[PDB]
Amino acid sequence: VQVLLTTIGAFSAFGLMTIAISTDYWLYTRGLTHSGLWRICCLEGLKRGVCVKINHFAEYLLRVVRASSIFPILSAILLLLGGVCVAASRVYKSKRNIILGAGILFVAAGLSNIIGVIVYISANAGKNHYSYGWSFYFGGLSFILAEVIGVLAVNIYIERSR
Amino acid sequence: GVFYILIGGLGLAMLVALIEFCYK
Amino acid sequence: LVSRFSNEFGIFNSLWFSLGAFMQQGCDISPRSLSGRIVGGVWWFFTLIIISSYTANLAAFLTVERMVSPIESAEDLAKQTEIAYGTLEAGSTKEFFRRSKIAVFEKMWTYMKSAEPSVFVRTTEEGMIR
Amino acid sequence: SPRSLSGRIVGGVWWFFTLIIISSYTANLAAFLTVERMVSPIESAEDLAKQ
Amino acid sequence: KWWYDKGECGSGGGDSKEKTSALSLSNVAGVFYILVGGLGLAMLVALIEFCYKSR
Amino acid sequence: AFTFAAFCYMLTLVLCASLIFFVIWHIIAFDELRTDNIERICCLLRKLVVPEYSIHGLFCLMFLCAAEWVTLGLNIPLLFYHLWRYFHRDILNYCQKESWCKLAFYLLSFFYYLYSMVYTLVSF
Amino acid sequence: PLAYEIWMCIVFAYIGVSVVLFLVSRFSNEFGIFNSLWFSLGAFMRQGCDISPRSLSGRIVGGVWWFFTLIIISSYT
Amino acid sequence: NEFGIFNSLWFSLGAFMRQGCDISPRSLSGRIVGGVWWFFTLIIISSYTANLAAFLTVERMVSPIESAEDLSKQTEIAYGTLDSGSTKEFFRRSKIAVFDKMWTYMRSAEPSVFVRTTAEGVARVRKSKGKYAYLLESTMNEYIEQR
Ligand SMILES: O=c1[nH]c2cc(C(F)(F)F)c(N3CCOCC3)cc2n(CP(=O)(O)O)c1=O
Ligand SMILES: Oc1nc2ccc(-c3c(Cl)cccc3OC(F)(F)F)cc2[nH]1
Ligand SMILES: CCCCCCCCCCCCCC
Ligand SMILES: CCCCCCCCCCCCCC
Ligand SMILES: CCCCCCCCCCCCCC
Ligand SMILES: CCCCCCCCCCCC
Ligand SMILES: CCCCCCCCCCCC
Ligand SMILES: CCCCCCCCCCCC
Ligand SMILES: CCCCCCCCCCCC
Ligand SMILES: CCCCCCCCCC
Ligand SMILES: CCCCCCCC
Ligand SMILES: CCCCCCCC
Ligand SMILES: CCCCCCCC
Ligand SMILES: CCCCCCC
Ligand SMILES: CCCCCCC
Repeated sequence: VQVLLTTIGAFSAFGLMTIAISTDYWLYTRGLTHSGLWRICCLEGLKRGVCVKINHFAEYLLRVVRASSIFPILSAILLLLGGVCVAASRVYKSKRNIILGAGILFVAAGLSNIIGVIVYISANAGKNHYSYGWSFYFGGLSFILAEVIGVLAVNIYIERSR
Repeated sequence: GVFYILIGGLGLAMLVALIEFCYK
Repeated sequence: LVSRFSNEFGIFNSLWFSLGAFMQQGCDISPRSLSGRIVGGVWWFFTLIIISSYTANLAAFLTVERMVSPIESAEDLAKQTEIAYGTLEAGSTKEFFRRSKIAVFEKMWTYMKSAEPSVFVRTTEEGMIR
Repeated sequence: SPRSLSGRIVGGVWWFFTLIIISSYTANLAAFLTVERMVSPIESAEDLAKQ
Repeated sequence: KWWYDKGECGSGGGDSKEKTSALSLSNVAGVFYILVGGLGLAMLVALIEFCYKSR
Repeated sequence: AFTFAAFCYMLTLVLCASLIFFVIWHIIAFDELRTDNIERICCLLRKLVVPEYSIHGLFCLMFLCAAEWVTLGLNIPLLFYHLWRYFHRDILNYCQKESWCKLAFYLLSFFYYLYSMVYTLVSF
Repeated sequence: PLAYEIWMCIVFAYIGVSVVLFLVSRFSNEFGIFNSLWFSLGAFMRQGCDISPRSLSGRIVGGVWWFFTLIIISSYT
Repeated sequence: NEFGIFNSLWFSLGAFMRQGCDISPRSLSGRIVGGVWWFFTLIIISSYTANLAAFLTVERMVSPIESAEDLSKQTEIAYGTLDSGSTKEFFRRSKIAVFDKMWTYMRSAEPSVFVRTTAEGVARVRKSKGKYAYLLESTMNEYIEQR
């Protein structure tokens, strides 16, 4: 039962996190122009449809991380590396040690996912009422489902050893 | 707000106790 | 994940211990390993900083709220520039302010003489609703 | 921890005493640093005339 | 009269000192970064201890 | 608004619900004895009756400090019945009628706190 | 620092939390009517609690009451 | 009572963070250290909370500079003057060392710190947050400040 709830969760967390970083509908500011991750597409900006890329230019280390969004992407890279580790349960089975290697990547992506928001909120503010769009809440599901998949992958490793 | 949170927590705990008692 | 490599630190007791550590109330259980103790200490530092900052910010909010002074005298209204004060467009008040040779009223007259918004209203009811 | 009933009363009253003392000490020390930081030396003639 | 009286700004009005801004994550992230770093270091030292105990 | 009596009516809803389970567990114990080990059926009844009477003692104490004397009158006769049992410490047909009224009384007064509390919160 | 209407609400909430914890620990750790008053008193005064609730429905009362005494004390200071 | 080099560290960390300690020292010479460390951490945390509350309550923003002889030593803020006028001619033929250093810095400065008109000067002053300073007459300075 739990052996199948992990492979379906890896493809439901990686395929869901790659969408949150793709569509630029994270933040809604004010004309009302919806924001994004790498570029914002303006609306009601003296033009019908305009979408231009943002220009970000020892505090310079935070600007490059916000521009080169590696933390919200590194979590997706670890989700696919852990998604193929649990896929190694059929081929080259009876190892009882490759499942533990997936429980580390499933939680290491959650640490790099919460960080990708701290560098995004601190750089956002750095009156004007701004809200979070539906595309920003998708990334939140990429962290909750990253912990349920991190508790279900290690629990199997404990049962296999016991 | 903290009093509302306290009351809600007490109600949820009573409901969970009911569920765990009816579980047996 | 750390305290279950292969103790009493499952998935249900870990949440309880971390919640007790965040509230600075403590629990009967404690991490026995080294990395678990590191996690506990880092979480303790984080929650201590958070609670101290929250208490300090609440105290500052309450102190700033208690240290307020409403505008009562004309000298307080002349110094305070956040509220724009105006009078009738054509009345006795404007004629009195135009011929008031008092330092308290002269600054008010020079302030009301040059202003981007409307500092003079024709009808007293319009000024009232404004 | 006190196991008896009256022993728990001693601990309970002592806990209430040390809570008020520590809270009053922290609140008073915050008032000392705030009043000390909110000081203004006499610089202009208008400040000297009022003071 | 011609320089200070005919001024555009007042010291009393500018020094409002009311409605201080609520604390945001802009200055609290310093502790979240340290928390995440400590979690990572703890996971790393746990993995190292496990690898050493296995050998 | 927010009054001390409004908060007292909120704690009753959480506490009176627990008193409902006691009178419900009582009719189940009497139903088992009617069908028919006998010590476990009555000794447990002695253990459940004490908290039921002590919890209601708070209902008569919370409203006393809440100045809601219009509600206290609806709970004083209930506390007076506990004094009769505390003083003296067939019977099956008598105790059965003495327990069905508890379920109805602990439920009709339960809806009062569900409505009298609203009569103070939203009435700001 | 706290109005007299709050002090009357804290005592009845303290006893109210205590009696609920005793009822939760009854349907099933002793947590009697006496130990629950001691645990709630040790949790309100920021002191180290002697024991912790074992069941989930008992842990909810402990964590919620811990958040209550944290906000009240921080607001009082 | 073990209280090794690890358990002692854990107990001290639990005592510093106001958390519940796992065990207590058995001997008197350990209880003394425990109580002293408890008092120390209590005083430290109380002082930290008091200072953090005093910070957010009132603010005291000080200027990064106070005179001309101070900015000539830090050399962190690029200050500019008028292109041709009284200030440039005064800084050119200056016998004092401070103004001579200021002039020899303003001469070989990239980009050009000299400004044609005073309007562009005050515009650059308002634009640059803390990396520009203009040297004009005191009367015009006070007038611009009062505008
Ligand atoms: O003799 C006069 N008698 C006035 C009597 C009144 C009042 F009785 F209070 F109505 C007022 N108002 C007070 C405030 O503005 C609206 C009406 C103004 C008067 N004026 C000034 P004017 O109306 O500008 O000529 C006179 O010169
Ligand atoms: O890639 C991403 N990982 C995420 C993790 C959490 C959230 C989030 C949610 Cl789900 C609700 C409310 C605030 C949130 O973010 C916060 F920082 F807490 F403000 C968004 C995320 N996006
Ligand atoms: C529980 C132990 C926490 C230790 C945290 C150490 C943080 C060090 C930060 C150094 C910042 C230096 C800025 C100049
Ligand atoms: C640990 C429990 C302490 C209880 C202290 C109660 C003090 C009551 C004081 C009442 C003062 C009334 C003034 C009008
Ligand atoms: C929220 C309260 C739910 C109560 C459900 C009770 C179900 C009882 C089922 C057995 C009844 C036996 C009657 C003799
Ligand atoms: C950035 C270029 C590709 C944009 C793709 C948008 C896909 C939206 C899918 C919405 C699903 C709810
Ligand atoms: C400015 C160019 C942006 C390109 C973004 C590519 C994102 C690829 C994500 C792949 C995740 C597996
Ligand atoms: C099992 C208990 C989980 C924590 C519930 C209470 C947490 C403190 C109050 C939070 C209110 C938002
Ligand atoms: C046995 C230990 C007695 C208490 C000694 C330390 C008390 C805290 C510091 C008091 C300094 C005056
Ligand atoms: C949404 C499916 C994945 C899209 C990206 C594919 C790889 C692109 C590499 C530049
Ligand atoms: C075995 C079930 C574990 C569930 C963990 C949930 C964490 C949010
Ligand atoms: C488990 C024993 C409960 C006793 C309650 C007494 C109330 C005064
Ligand atoms: C009782 C054992 C002490 C070990 C000390 C190690 C210091 C690095
Ligand atoms: C998935 C692991 C569940 C552990 C439960 C411990 C009570
Ligand atoms: C008995 C309930 C256990 C829940 C474990 C996951 C929170």
